[PDB]
Amino acid sequence: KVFGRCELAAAMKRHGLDNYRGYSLGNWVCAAKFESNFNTQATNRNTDGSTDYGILQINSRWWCNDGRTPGSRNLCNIPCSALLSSDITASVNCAKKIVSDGNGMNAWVAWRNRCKGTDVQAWIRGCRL
Ligand SMILES: [Cl-]
Ligand SMILES: [Cl-]
Ligand SMILES: [Cl-]
Ligand SMILES: [Cl-]
Ligand SMILES: [Cl-]
Ligand SMILES: [Cl-]
Ligand SMILES: [Cl-]
Ligand code: NA
Repeated sequence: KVFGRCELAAAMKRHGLDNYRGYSLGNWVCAAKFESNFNTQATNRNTDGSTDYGILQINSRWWCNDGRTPGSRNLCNIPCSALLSSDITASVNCAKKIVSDGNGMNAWVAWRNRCKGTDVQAWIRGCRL
């Protein structure tokens, strides 16, 4: 599924991400824009053989099981395929564990490089939330 901007903001609020760990909804929408372009089915292979999955590009090195990332963990206790669903529940639940892990949203390098410090409220501007 490819979300629209306000459609995703709404879905993220419905699943409890707005102001989770103090990160406003525009932070989460901005991270999703630059990680996946709002596409739930996005996959990207990393140099090290891990893969990033879904709207928030969650990495198989730590968070999900894809059966092909040697020496990796599955701390969200989910198959990485669950992170590709039209329903963002699995991605949100897992993202809550990642953002609680100690470095906040810096875990998302695209959020650090493209969203952190910017006017992230623009991402929810005009949305009926
Ligand atoms: Cl957009
Ligand atoms: Cl915001
Ligand atoms: Cl594996
Ligand atoms: Cl594990
Ligand atoms: Cl699995
Ligand atoms: Cl959803
Ligand atoms: Cl923080
Ligand atoms: Na893994």
